[PDB]
Amino acid sequence: WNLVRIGLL
Amino acid sequence: TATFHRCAKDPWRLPGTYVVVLKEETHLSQSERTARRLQAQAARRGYLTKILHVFHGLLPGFLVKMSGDLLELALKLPHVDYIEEDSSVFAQGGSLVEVYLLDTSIQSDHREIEGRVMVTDFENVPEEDSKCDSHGTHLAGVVSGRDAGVAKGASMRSLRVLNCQGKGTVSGTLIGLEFIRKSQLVQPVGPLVVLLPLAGGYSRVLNAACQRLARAGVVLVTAAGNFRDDACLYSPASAPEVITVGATNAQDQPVTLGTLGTNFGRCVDLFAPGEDIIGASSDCSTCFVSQSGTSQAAAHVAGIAAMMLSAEPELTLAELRQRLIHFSAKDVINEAWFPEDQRVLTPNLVAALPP
Amino acid sequence: TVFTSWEEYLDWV
Ligand SMILES: [Ca+2]
Repeated sequence: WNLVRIGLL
Repeated sequence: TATFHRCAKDPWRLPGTYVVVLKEETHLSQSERTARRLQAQAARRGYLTKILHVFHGLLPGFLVKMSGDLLELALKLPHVDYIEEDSSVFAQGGSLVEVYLLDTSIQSDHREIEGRVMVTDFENVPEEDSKCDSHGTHLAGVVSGRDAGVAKGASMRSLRVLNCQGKGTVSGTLIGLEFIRKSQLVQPVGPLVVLLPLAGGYSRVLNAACQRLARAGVVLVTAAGNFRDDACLYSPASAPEVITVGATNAQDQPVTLGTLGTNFGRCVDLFAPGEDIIGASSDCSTCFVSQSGTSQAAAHVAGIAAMMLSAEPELTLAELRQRLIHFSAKDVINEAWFPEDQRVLTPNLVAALPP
Repeated sequence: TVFTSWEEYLDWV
């Protein structure tokens, strides 16, 4: 969820 | 005149060891002369003393093991600025940039971070009162991990300042910070990001060292702390020119950690994901585990900053700060979790990469 | 819960 949250996907 | 300081969290104090900080322009020879003076004046009064370390590079001064009886004497020494009793700290793209990690030992051959992490020979940890390297290894993976990292192109250097239980000292952390600056002067490279995923009580000396390092052009990212409290009461969280990171969860809630949770307040710069963070587990070379804490949140921000600095290597610290804020999600955090008077003081920002 | 591979974590979540 975190990598999506920071906009990495 | 010279002042004495000791940790306000009494159980975190480490009596018998003192950081004597000399005035700003004092050079190494004087610092050594002042240390030898102290020993001689102490000996004259029947007291044994040991100089454990002489600082130069950021802070002039020295680390001394001696009876606190000698403090009034030591405070009259030439060039003394202040003296601080040692105390405990606790565990809480990117290719032009080096990310320093000061933490526990790490498992450098973990497949997630193998070859991107260089273990320096620096170690300064207090004796204890797979597991030794859980904390560092997970955080290395959050920064640069192949499958779960924020900044996969970033190279890391690791220093060991926390023991197998995640406990270090302020003095050990100072020596680690000095070691980073020394290495840089010896062999300059690109922009440096220093990750400090640890916290103790407010420390004048630790904040000063961090402040000098920042003024010298190095970027410092720290954990806000996991005490569900005002981050200004903890160090290095409270050092102003550091980037201090609180933790949020998938529901945009500040993170609860047992009965405590993320710190908050005016010393927090922003928040980042810090609950349920999958990352390298040092149990095995391919193992992963989920962890929580402001350490993990700080590690996210160190990764974003490494990517940002690689894209724009000339950014000053203030400019990097503006970018981190500009690119954050705004006003998504549940402010009602914070104490009432802290809601306005606590920036409602969750860090994000630039698209 | 420790996963022994990235793919084991992916199947779990
Ligand atoms: Ca700050």
